[PDB]
Amino acid sequence: AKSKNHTAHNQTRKAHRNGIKKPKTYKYPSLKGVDPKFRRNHKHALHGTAKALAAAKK
Amino acid sequence: AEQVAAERAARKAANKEKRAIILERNAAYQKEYETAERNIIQAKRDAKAAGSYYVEAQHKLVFVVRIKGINKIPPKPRKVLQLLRLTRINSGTFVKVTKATLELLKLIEPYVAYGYPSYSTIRQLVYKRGFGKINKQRVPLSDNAIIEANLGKYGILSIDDLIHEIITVGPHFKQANNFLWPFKLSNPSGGWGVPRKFKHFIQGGSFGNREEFINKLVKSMN
Amino acid sequence: VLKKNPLKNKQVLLRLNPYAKVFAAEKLGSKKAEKTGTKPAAVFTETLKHD
Amino acid sequence: GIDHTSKQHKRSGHRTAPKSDNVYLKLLVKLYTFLARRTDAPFNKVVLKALFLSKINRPPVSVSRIARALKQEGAANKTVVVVGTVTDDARIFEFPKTTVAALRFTAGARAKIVKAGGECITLDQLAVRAPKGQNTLILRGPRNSREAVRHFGMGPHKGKAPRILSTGRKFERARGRRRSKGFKV
Amino acid sequence: MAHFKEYQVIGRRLPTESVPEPKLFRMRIFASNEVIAKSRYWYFLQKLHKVKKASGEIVSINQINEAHPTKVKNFGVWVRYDSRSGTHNMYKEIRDVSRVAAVETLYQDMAARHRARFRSIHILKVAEIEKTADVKRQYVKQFLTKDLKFPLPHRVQKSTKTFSYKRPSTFY
Amino acid sequence: GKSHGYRSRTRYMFQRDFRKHGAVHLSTYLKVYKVGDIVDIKANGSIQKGMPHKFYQGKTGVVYNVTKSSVGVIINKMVGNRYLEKRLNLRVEHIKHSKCRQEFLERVKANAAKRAEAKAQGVAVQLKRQPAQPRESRIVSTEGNVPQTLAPVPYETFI
Amino acid sequence: ASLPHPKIVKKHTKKFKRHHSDRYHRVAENWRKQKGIDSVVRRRFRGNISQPKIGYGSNKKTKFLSPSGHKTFLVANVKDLETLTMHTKTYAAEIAHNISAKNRVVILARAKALGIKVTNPKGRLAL
RNA sequence: UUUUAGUGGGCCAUUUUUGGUAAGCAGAACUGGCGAUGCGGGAUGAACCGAACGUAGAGUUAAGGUGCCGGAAUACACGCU
RNA sequence: AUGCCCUGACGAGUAGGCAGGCGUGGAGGUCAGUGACGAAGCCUAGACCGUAAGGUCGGGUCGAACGGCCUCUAGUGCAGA
Ligand SMILES: [Mg+2]
Ligand SMILES: [Mg+2]
Ligand SMILES: [Mg+2]
Ligand SMILES: [Mg+2]
Ligand SMILES: [Mg+2]
Ligand SMILES: [Mg+2]
Ligand SMILES: [Mg+2]
Ligand SMILES: [Mg+2]
Ligand SMILES: [Mg+2]
Ligand SMILES: [Mg+2]
Ligand SMILES: [Mg+2]
Ligand SMILES: [Mg+2]
Ligand SMILES: [Mg+2]
Ligand SMILES: [Mg+2]
Ligand SMILES: [Mg+2]
Ligand SMILES: [Mg+2]
Ligand SMILES: [Mg+2]
Ligand SMILES: [Mg+2]
Ligand SMILES: [Mg+2]
Ligand SMILES: [Mg+2]
Ligand SMILES: [Mg+2]
Ligand SMILES: [Mg+2]
Ligand SMILES: [Mg+2]
Ligand SMILES: [Mg+2]
Ligand SMILES: [Mg+2]
Ligand SMILES: [Mg+2]
Ligand SMILES: [Mg+2]
Ligand SMILES: [Mg+2]
Repeated sequence: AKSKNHTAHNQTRKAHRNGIKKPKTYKYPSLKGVDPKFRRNHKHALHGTAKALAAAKK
Repeated sequence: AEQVAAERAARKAANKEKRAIILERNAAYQKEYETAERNIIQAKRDAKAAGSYYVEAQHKLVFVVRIKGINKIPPKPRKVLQLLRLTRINSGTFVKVTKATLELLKLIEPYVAYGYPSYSTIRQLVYKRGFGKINKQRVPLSDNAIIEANLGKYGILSIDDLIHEIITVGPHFKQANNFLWPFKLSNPSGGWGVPRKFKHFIQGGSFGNREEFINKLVKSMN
Repeated sequence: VLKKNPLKNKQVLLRLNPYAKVFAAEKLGSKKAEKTGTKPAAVFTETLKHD
Repeated sequence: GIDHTSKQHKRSGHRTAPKSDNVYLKLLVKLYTFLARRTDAPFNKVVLKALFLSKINRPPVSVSRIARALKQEGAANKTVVVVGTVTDDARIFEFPKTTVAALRFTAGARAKIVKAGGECITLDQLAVRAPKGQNTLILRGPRNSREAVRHFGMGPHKGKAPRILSTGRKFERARGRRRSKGFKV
Repeated sequence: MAHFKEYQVIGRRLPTESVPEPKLFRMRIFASNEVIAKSRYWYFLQKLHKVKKASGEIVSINQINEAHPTKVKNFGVWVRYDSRSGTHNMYKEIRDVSRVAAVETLYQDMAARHRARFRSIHILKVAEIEKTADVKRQYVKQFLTKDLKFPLPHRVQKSTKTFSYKRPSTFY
Repeated sequence: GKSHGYRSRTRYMFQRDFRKHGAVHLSTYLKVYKVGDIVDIKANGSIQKGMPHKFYQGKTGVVYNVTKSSVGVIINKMVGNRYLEKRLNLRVEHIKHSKCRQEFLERVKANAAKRAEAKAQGVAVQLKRQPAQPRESRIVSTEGNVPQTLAPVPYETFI
Repeated sequence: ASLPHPKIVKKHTKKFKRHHSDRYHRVAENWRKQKGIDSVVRRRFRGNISQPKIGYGSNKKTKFLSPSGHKTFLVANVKDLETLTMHTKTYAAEIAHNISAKNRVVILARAKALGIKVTNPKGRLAL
């Protein structure tokens, strides 16, 4: 049969019945997507920071 | 030896200085409302004598009554009315006039009657229709002790303190105005005037700004 | 249990606002104003009655 | 009519009583409802809520989890409180003398506590000897280590353990799991 | 519009740092209340000047009364209005004891005779015709003859009773 | 049939801003982007590599990754009933700093500075911004400025 | 008699009869909610019957009370009557429908001896 | 966070629209409705106006009206026909 | 003490979800339950309780069994096919 193809009528009512959320950011994002050279050094630049912190407290 | 009577002597003492504080602060407000209106009246007389035109201070407070019901409202004025706590017809709220609120009023203009409330209408609305939001729970004001329990940290201790923070837009206007649960007004007692409400007041309806004629309308709704 | 209206019921008008007694005493709501004799400028009334 | 901004007649979404018809657990709820009402210590409000919790919301706390919380700095003499079941652990070979207040102790975890000179205490004995939660330490077991949480949020590029009955070759290690057979997840 | 009131409105076009003391425009406005008169102020100055209410300022609104409200005046009212198919200028003469009560008649007359609403009409000018024989219209020149008197035939008396007993008369 | 390609409907958007065709001026390549900087995405049509999709033209986001010629920018994209984090690899010639964040950061330095002489004396310096408050009293003089305007004008066709 | 009580207000004394129970014999007057999609009863068209809803519920002070001010308690024998010795101002005995005529004599004698209002002291009396 | 029902035929109105001479036409966009909804008004009507609904009492209104049906001025005023 | 009480707000609704209840046949317990001085059924513009599902009582007919409550169970509720 002939049918109504497409409409976006009533689509923003459903989009706001459950209240659109911004994506809930965090401190310390994932290092996926970073330049792998920078992440590789950052493993060591934070390992040695912990060694210089844990030995200095004890 | 449960020792009530010394505590009742202390409580009835402490109520007496508290009413003494309220009585002198109401006398302080009563003199300052009187000199303020006398100064504005004399300033106009002085400017007319000195060939000039006294231009009044622009109004810092409006009182917004929602005059339209619930159905068929577009999404943008619907959200502004909720943020002004006008969630049903004939609800009222005082609104401090800034540019951020002068543009809220222009969005909801065909749903509200607003205008500039006088001391008398502020006094009568808070006396007759004044309620507090206390554990949200809508408490009628009815006693000065339940204002000081909730607004004493801003130095508001009586009902006439609360009117004073509304008419003179004080530094704690926001806390005093959001304390007041929105005024649940009746329909106006001599009707509206105006055979059709939902045109502008300028063209002969009710909505929008009726600058000082809000006092006739709200006292009819009170 | 029952909200009584100040602006009726003088007892609740005095429970709130102890100055309500003093306002009614000195009558304070029908108080006179001093009679000052300011007159407007000539340019004010001429501009008022201008065509 | 009212331009409502919120769903009318909404329940809280929180248990206010246990679903269990355990007669003695209602007595403990009765004991701690009184305490949370009348003491103003926050321990009794947390404990009374945790009495309401369901069986997966009360995971067991091992005795090796009890012992590891007593390795905390200055917490050796606190009273461990588990609103739930305390289970054994033979993976730990030394257990400290301590006071543990739980609902239930398994017959091995009662053995490993009283052999080290400890005491296994019911929560009504805890409220007698610590009505404000004085010097107590609440321990909670791991909720998300359950075998059912693994299948939650199973989707593309999620790594979340498909709901399956059969394990090994021929069972979901093919098209959709390797770049050779079709595509990868 | 129970009775129109004449106002003077004075507006300014807000002072800038380049221009302090701007030039103070004044209109004479026939309106019901001051809300409409200020609205009629900005509507008319927006046809004359680069100013609007968002960039302007009302510095005085004063109600102008009629100086001699108990003297019969011949007025000449200049009016521009929009019809259904164009804009027309118009001159009409109203004999009345007030300016604001001639403007009542004019808004009544233009609605009755030209179907022109309040929103269609601009009052160009009300002036009192000072001297007789400068009165142009004949419908008002009627009432300016020496020793004018007229009867009122066919008097119909209102009744408060639904029934009469007399078969009444219309003498007067 | 229907066409839904990558640069579809981008006829005027990727265009080159009349009398400013040609090479990219060198201040674009000398700008310095750090992680956390807030950047406006505007595609330069004369550079076809590293070019953002048409959805992101005019969007503003935060730098998260820095490579040789490209910043990694995070944009929030409304997808259905929620926003999803979009991570874009754009070369630095489609990218400029958001001038609002330079205006913010000076106000942070200003509010730090204004609170310093609030600590010398006179606490609660009232450093929050306020909207356009209503005007105060005026007294408008008339000396040399007597109020005058005439009436509305009549109807003339003036062709 | 009974305790003091407020005036008993019923809010709807009329029976809630089923739609079209007056019209077909197969439809009983026992209330059934019209679940039809077209139903002018269900859609609350003006002119139609009232439907039971919780706003009609009785005030809880006077709920379950007879007009005599008592809650009816159904009593089978003398022992069941004697659970009402202390509550003679709140409860009235109703002798059950299946009690013998000779057993109804013995119940009414004790309820007179105890001061209990029996709301049906006339079933199976030879008069 | 888990789990699950129904739905996946739509239709109308304002505004901006494509096609069509036009359509109670075929297709889009945004919103508000109807479907799923009674109540007061438009005589009558899914969609318009007003307003959304526990059971009652009192007051005041909306939109619409106030010769009579029909509650409410054969009101007041200026004209026009 | 899923009681007693104080306070505030709210109440539209198809498909649909859930909760609290009403009723039926049979089962475990109990009321040392009712019953040939009349069980059950049935009729009753007689009465009472419950918003309701329903429950209760009186009268007439009748003649052998049948209820309340705490639970278990299902071939468990009809206006339509
Ligand atoms: Mg479809
Ligand atoms: Mg009246
Ligand atoms: Mg294309
Ligand atoms: Mg009834
Ligand atoms: Mg009924
Ligand atoms: Mg039935
Ligand atoms: Mg239908
Ligand atoms: Mg489908
Ligand atoms: Mg279908
Ligand atoms: Mg076309
Ligand atoms: Mg329907
Ligand atoms: Mg209507
Ligand atoms: Mg209708
Ligand atoms: Mg019609
Ligand atoms: Mg009609
Ligand atoms: Mg009542
Ligand atoms: Mg009539
Ligand atoms: Mg409902
Ligand atoms: Mg129920
Ligand atoms: Mg059974
Ligand atoms: Mg027997
Ligand atoms: Mg029988
Ligand atoms: Mg019958
Ligand atoms: Mg037989
Ligand atoms: Mg069956
Ligand atoms: Mg049925
Ligand atoms: Mg049948
Ligand atoms: Mg059916």
